[PDB]
Amino acid sequence: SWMSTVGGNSGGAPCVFPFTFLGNKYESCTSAGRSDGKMWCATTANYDDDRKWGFCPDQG
Repeated sequence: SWMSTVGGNSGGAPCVFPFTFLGNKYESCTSAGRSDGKMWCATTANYDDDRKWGFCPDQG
């Protein structure tokens, strides 16, 4: 990916795909756990454990 994160709380850590959130494997960004609109990505292989996340990069 070579992409740092925004949002979240990683501080600019690359999204690790596929990342599993709340039971599902995410190969792309997600809006899971969010009821706003900003999509994010986990910065760890298994989010359920590490729970380290960050918003999705350029979605262009």
